[PDB]
This record gives sequence, C-alpha cells and structure tokens, in this order.
Amino acid sequence: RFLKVKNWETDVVLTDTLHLKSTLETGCTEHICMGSIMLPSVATKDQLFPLAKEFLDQYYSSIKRFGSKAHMDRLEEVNKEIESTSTYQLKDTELIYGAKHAWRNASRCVGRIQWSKLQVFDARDCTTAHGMFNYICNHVKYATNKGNLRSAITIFPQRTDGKHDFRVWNSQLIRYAGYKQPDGSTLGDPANVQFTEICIQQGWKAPRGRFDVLPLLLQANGNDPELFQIPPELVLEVPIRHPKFDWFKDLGLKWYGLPAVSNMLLEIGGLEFSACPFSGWYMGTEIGVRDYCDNSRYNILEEVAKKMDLDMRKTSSLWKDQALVEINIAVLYSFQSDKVTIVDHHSATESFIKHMENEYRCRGGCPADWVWIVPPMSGSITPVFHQEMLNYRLTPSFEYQPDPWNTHVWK
Amino acid sequence: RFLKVKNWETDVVLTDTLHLKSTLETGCTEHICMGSIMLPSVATKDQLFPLAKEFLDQYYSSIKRFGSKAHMDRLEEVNKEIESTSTYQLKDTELIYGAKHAWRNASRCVGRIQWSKLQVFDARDCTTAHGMFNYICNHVKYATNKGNLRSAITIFPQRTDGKHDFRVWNSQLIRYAGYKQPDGSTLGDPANVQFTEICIQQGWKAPRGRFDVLPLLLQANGNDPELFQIPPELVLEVPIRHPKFDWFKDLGLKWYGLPAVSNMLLEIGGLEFSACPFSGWYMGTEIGVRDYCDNSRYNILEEVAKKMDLDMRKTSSLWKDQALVEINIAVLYSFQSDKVTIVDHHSATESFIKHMENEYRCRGGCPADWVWIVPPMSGSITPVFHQEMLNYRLTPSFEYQPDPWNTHVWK
Ligand code: HEM
Ligand code: HEM
Ligand SMILES: Cc1cc(N)nc(CCCN2CCN(C)CC2)c1
Ligand SMILES: Cc1cc(N)nc(CCCN2CCN(C)CC2)c1
Ligand SMILES: C[C@H](O)[C@H](O)[C@H]1CNc2nc(N)[nH]c(=O)c2N1
Ligand SMILES: C[C@H](O)[C@H](O)[C@H]1CNc2nc(N)[nH]c(=O)c2N1
Ligand SMILES: [Zn+2]
Repeated sequence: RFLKVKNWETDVVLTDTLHLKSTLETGCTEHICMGSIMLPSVATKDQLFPLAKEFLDQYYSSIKRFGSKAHMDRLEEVNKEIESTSTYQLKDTELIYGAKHAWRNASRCVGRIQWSKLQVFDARDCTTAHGMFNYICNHVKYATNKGNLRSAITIFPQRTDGKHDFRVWNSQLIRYAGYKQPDGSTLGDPANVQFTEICIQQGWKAPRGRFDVLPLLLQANGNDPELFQIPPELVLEVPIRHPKFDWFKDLGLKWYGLPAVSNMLLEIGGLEFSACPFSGWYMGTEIGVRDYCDNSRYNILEEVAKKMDLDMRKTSSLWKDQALVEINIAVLYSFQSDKVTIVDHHSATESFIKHMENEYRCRGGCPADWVWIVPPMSGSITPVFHQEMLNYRLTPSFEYQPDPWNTHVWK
Repeated sequence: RFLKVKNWETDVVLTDTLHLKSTLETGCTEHICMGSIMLPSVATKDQLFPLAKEFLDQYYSSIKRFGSKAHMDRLEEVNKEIESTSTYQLKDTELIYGAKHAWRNASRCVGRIQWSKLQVFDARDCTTAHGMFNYICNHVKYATNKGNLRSAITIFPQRTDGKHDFRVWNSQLIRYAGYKQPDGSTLGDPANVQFTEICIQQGWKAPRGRFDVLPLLLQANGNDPELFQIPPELVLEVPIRHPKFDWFKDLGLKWYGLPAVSNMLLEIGGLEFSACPFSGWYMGTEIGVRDYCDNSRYNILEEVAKKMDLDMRKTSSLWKDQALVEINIAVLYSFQSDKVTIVDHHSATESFIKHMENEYRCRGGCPADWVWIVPPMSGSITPVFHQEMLNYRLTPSFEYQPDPWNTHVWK
C-alpha cells in the first residue's frame, strides 16, 4: 500500500505513496502484466463534477489555499455551471496548472524534469481552421526561439458534444512525407505514407522528395479539415554531419529541430481537449536510432555500414551496433554545432533520475514507464535501466485518441 | 479474455489464450504495473494435491493420454502417497517433463527456443556435500562438451520439512571472486564481494587476483555447507581479444564459458527443489555489456575508451556507446575463434521471435518479460523491442529464493 522502488546500481530506495491517488486503470491484472503493450484499452454531467472537484481540490491545494472560501466558491461556481450547461470552463490559471501536470504525469516521458517551465498558449477562442494555422504558426515560432528551443503547448477549444471536435490531423506539426514507389520501396518517411496520401486526396501537391515537410491538416469545430503550408522560414532544420567522417555529409541527411506532438488528447478536470499540440526538444536517440534506423522508417544502417567499410556478412560482427553509434554521435554534433537544443540519452536519463528523486520527496512518487523511459540503444549503461519504476495513471493527463480520419463524418 | 499482442515492426498479431492457465500472481494490479520491479513479492498436503493433479493432468495430456486409466491410477497413486507421506515423489519421466517446462515457462529467458533439448540429471539420491560436488562436476563436464556447450540441469533432493534443504550457496557454479581493497576499490567481480568473504570465513584461501574462480559452497540436507574446488581442467575460459585492435589483448580480459545458475528454486507439481543448478550458453551481451560495463561490476568502459583515443570530456561524444560496441565484438569473436558456444543478441532475439510464433501456434501463447528479453544495448535494432509481450506465471517454474546464509541455522 506504500510501495518501494529500488535502484540496483546505487542501492537507493524510494517509497511511493503517490500511487494511492491513482485513478485510471493500467491494463494489468493480478494475473497478467501488459506493461509492454503499446496502446492498452461523450461525457455526461454525472461524471463531470467528481472529476472537476478532484481537480480543483488539488489545484487549490497547490497554491496553499486548500478548502478556503475561494476554493468552496469555485467548487459551487463550477457545480452550478455543470448543472446549467452540462459542462464548464477552466480559469486561465487552472488551464496552465492542468497542462503542466498532464506533462508532469506523463509516465512515458523521460524529459519531465522540465515540466514546470511549460509555456501555455490559450487558443480556446479559436473558431476556424485558418485561426488554428495562425495559432500553430505562433506556437512554432515561439517554441523554436531560433534554436534555443522552449517547451510549449497550444490548447484549442474543448470537446463539447463530440461532432464538433477541433483536431490536428497530423501526428506532429512538422513531419517528413512518405511516398511509396512503383517498385514498392518508399521515399522519405515510411511512417507517414498514409497521411501523405490523405493530404494529396485533399489536394496537396507533393514535391515528392525525401525530407519534404508535410502541410498541416487542421479540423476546426467538426468541419472538414483544410491544408496549410507552414512558412518554411519557421521550420528550422539541421543537416547531419559527422565530426570525423567527412563522407557523412554526402549521406545528405537532415532533421527538423522541433518535436511537436499533435495527435493526443489533453484531459483536465474531466474536460477533453482534442487538439493540444505540445513541443519540447529532441533526445538524440529519437532521430538517430528510431527515425533513422528502424527497419520500417528511414532504414539507413544499410548505407552507413557500407561507407564505414564494415563486415556486413556475419550478424555477429555487430556492424549494425557500430554504425548505430556513429549515427547518433553525428545527430548530436550536428545539432550542437548549429546551436539547436538537444540532449543525449546519457544527460537526459541522468536528469530523469534526479527528477525522480525530487518527485518522491516533494510529491510521494513519480509514475514512470520503464519500457518507454529506457533509451533504444545502450540501455544498461544509462542509469534508468537499473532503476525500478512504478507505472500508474494520474490526472491531468495526455491520452491517445483515434486518428481523426477513421472517425469523422465527412462531406 | 483472449488477448492480442502486436509487433510494431512487422504488423504481425498473435492471439494469447495460454494466459488463461496462468496461476500465480504478477505483482501488478488494475491500478499499478510493477513489470520493472526486479523481485516482486513449508507446504502442506492440503495444497499439494491440487498442484500435483494440475501438473499430472498436463503431463498426461502431453503424451497423448489425457484422462486414461494410466492417468487415473497415477492420480490415485499420488493422492494416496500424499495422504500417507504428506508429500510424494515424481517419476523420472515427470521430472524431465517438469524441468523442461520450467524452462519453457521462464518469461525472462530469451533462449527458450531450446527448451525441449534440456539434459536432466537426476541427483535425488544424493545425501552429502561431497556427493553434490561429484554430481556438479559431472554436470560441468557434460554441459561444457569441450566448448560445444549443451544445456543441462542437475536436480538435488526436494525440500521435505524446511530445515533439511539442499543448497548451492553460489549464485552460479562458476563465478569470479570479488575483493575489496584497503583503498576501498574492488579487485575482480564486485558482485561477489560478499560471497567471496563467506568462503574465506568458511576457510577458503584466496589467490586474491582478478579472474579467480570461486570454490563451491555446497549444503546437503540442511547440514552446514562445505568448500570444494572445481578441477581447473573442468573450467573452460576464453581470453578476450579483438579482431582489429591488438592492444585489446593487453586488457587481459577473460570470461568463463559456462553460464550456470545455482541459486534458484525449481517448482514441479507443488514440490520444491531448492538446489537445481542449470546451464546453457551465453548471449554475448551478458558478458560484454553487464559483466564488463556495469558501473558496479568490472567497469571497463574507462580503460577501453582511453586506448581507443576517445573524446571522454563530453557526455555527448557517446564515447561510452562506442567503446561498448567494440567490447561486444571482441567477446563474440573471442568465443567463436575458440569454438566456444555463444550467440549474439541479434541472432538470439530473432530466434525468440520465431520461438514466440511457434508457441502461440501450438500452445496458445508464450509468457514473456519485455523488460528482461530486450538486450542491454542496441535495443530497438533487435526485433523483440517492437514485439508486444504478455507476462504471466505458468507452472512448472523457476523461482527466486532467499540467499541461504540469511536463513540457515548454523553451528
Ligand atoms: C523538453 C524536452 C522533452 C524531452 C527531452 C522529452 C523526451 C521524450 C521522449 C524520448 C519520449 C518518447 C517518445 C518516443 O519514443 O516516441 C517522450 C514522450 C512523451 N512526451 Fe516528452 N519530452 C520532452 C517534452 C515534452 C513536453 C513539453 C510534453 C507535454 C507538454 C511531453 C509529453 C510527452 C508525452 C505525453 C509523451 C509520451 C506519450 C507518447 O509519446 O506516446 N514531452 N518524451
Ligand atoms: C541455452 C541458451 C540460453 C540462453 C542463450 C539464455 C539466455 C538468457 C538471458 C540473456 C537471460 C537473462 C539473464 C540476465 O540478464 O541476468 C536468461 C535468464 C534466464 N534463463 Fe535463460 N538462457 C539459456 C538457457 C537457459 C536454461 C537451460 C535454463 C533453465 C533450465 C534457463 C533459465 C533461465 C531463467 C529461469 C532465467 C531468468 C531468471 C533469472 O535469471 O532471473 N536458461 N537467459
Ligand atoms: C513533446 C515531445 C518531445 C520529444 N522529445 N519527443 C516527443 C515524441 C513523442 C512520440 N509520440 C509517441 C509515438 N508516436 C508514434 C508518435 C508520437 C514529443
Ligand atoms: C542458464 C543461463 C544461461 C544464460 N545465458 N544466462 C543465465 C543468467 C541468469 C542470471 N540470473 C539472474 C540475475 N542474477 C543477478 C544472476 C542470475 C543463465
Ligand atoms: C530495474 C530493472 O528491473 C533491472 O535493472 C532489470 C532490467 N532488465 C534486466 N534485464 C536482464 N536481462 N537482466 C537484468 O538484470 C535486468 N535488470
Ligand atoms: C512493443 C513495445 O511496446 C514498443 O515497441 C515500444 C517499446 N518502447 C518504446 N519506447 C519509446 N520511447 N518509444 C517507443 O515507440 C517504444 N515502443
Ligand atoms: Zn504490469
């Protein structure tokens, strides 16, 4: 009931009591653990008020005014709004608190040490696709800060009935296109081959190359979505070069600077924000391991091994491992030499351990998903590999949601 | 109730129904996932018969004779033995079946594709420490097969009352010693510093070097344990050299060929075998990542980076990642050039995926612990990283047990 997590590299123990405030369900049972399943699985006023009260009770507890008259009046004020309107509206302060704690509670995020320095852009007055584009352009420009990347979120109107949803149909604001070929192979990013098609079905004219930035597909208030091109001056890109291998430039790789997730749902006080793009900075391995070396993404270990003059016959020559490291030295060096913010999996995992220590002290724990927190290379020479972690669902939270093209009434 | 696991690199889906036969508990609840906790947590005749029947019902189902007279008579025969003796004895066939399925059911083992080719040595007639030594020497000689390693297990008498336990106090039959120093640092393997002391307290005379093979501390029938030196001709070792770097020989590293776990408990039909050493062959990363590069083990990334002429100032130069790969190319090359059996994390993880496919087809699933199955380097360029896995506890099984020095009445 008051569980213990141990670190097996330092023999450090921490006691978790925050998991008592956990609410949602994990997918695991007493007889089965699903902690490696990727996606485990209209709101009414009956459910809304307990969720609002639970959220408000922790908000007012956070500003040192638990249960005061200002608290009780806001509780009644919201209770009466849910009675009248069958929903309610967050104060700006509550919105910023809510957003910051959805990040704080993101168990799959290794970067949460930064959770309190989030810039929240309130876009709940938006009504059109064009307004979303404008709001999203300002988000991009701010978060990029000329390479001095700053974390931020832009929050579009909450879900009302269900058929009037604000949605960014892109999974990230900046992604490269994926084109299949007549010979079956893929140009660009295979991940986005389907979304790259949908843009064309809606009228996008593709430059059909490698690193072609996709347009935005913005759906406002349930209406059919619309295409907008992000001004290229707003899309910062880093060309990937190596500090030793000069042939690495001829690989002609590059990546975008701003990681900005746009397909998730923000839950605050039982209110659902279906469009809530949020951005930080990359850990190098996201690019240099997954984006570049997944078999089903850019898949470059092939060429990189070739140019290094590697034994590619035997699997046991570790030619894949050796080329994977060079690629990540180059992603980091390129970003740093350009002064674009990035963190290596060593610094980032060390910071999460120190974050964890801060959380258990001043909060009673920190939900953490080991499967996602451990980096995709060199796992056990980073400190989080040896750190036991308890995973549980706290609110406010970011949640997955269906891709909007599978659920949307059209025209 | 009939769950689905997905592979996110191949889009392959498999349906798990074997988890219905799961029995023990995982430590997880509907509200908390503990799949990253390392160790989550006298038998009477009331509990023994359901466990015996459940085991016998699956044994006789495995030889195509479910519920026959030969089955029903064995059920009654065991029921009457548990009535008379408050325990029972397995047939040799049932012992071999039991042992093979404890391996098959080992969710943290990536090598299970081999589970049916296990050599089972029945040592239930053993009565003395010296007998254990003899049985264990024959196990070592057989499993090593001059480097053509063969999987095997030796099974000492089952637990009767509790104070008459057979125990191998070593955690592995072959381990290197760990000596602290006057200046605090450690010589050899820091993992075994405590056990290396216990041997001395019992009278071991240490050659106090690096790779000094520890003696065996064998406890028979509850009596105080006794020290035996494995004949050095029986302990096969590989010196670690690199196929490119000739200075790598001067590192003077070497490792033993035979991985042989001796501190776990084998459960079959509700009977507990407290001494049951079992052995296979190494995956290279067990040596070259964990044993060699854990901060709390040999910790060699220091020197290896030095001799490679690496940028060791910045963390983001990935000098640790680069040296980690070289060390694992060398472990593999050394073992192979000596014809000592070993598997690289690529071949081994590929084989486990194909094992998984075999299991789901002919068995309805395969319990698997993602946290342990993914190798400690290059995680996502191996296929198991992208494979969802369901973890659950099947019996027969290998279980953890307390270290015997913490629990043993002495003299
Ligand atoms: C500022 C630096 C940040 C770093 C270094 C970082 C690091 C990471 C990494 C490596 C992942 C795993 C992504 C993947 O493997 O696909 C992740 C996931 C995640 N990030 Fe963070 N992140 C940062 C900022 C943020 C911010 C500002 C938010 C929200 C406001 C956020 C919310 C999340 C969530 C909810 C997930 C997991 C959900 C999912 O992606 O499936 N992150 N982060
Ligand atoms: C034959 C080749 C084998 C390979 C390549 C292999 C591979 C592995 C690896 C890499 C681990 C993780 C160990 C660690 O990280 O400390 C492991 C664990 C395990 N192995 Fe296998 N193994 C093999 C044979 C066997 C055999 C013959 C048995 C039993 C009869 C067995 C039972 C287990 C169990 C029960 C565990 C997990 C329990 C624990 O170690 O905590 N293995 N194996
Ligand atoms: C804000 C942010 C920062 C960062 N450094 N990285 C991310 C990546 C999140 C990937 N999610 C889940 C996987 N999904 C396939 C794509 C979306 C987000
Ligand atoms: C039979 C076998 C083969 C193999 N290749 N590897 C192993 C290692 C098992 C490590 N276990 C758990 C961790 N524990 C600290 C030590 C004992 C066993
Ligand atoms: C904290 C975590 O449970 C612990 O470090 C685990 C992680 N995964 C592992 N996986 C394997 N194969 N072996 C281990 O010792 C561990 N250690
Ligand atoms: C099967 C498994 O759930 C899946 O491949 C996960 C594993 N861990 C991950 N960890 C991170 N950070 N990102 C991912 O996409 C994944 N994928
Ligand atoms: Zn779990």
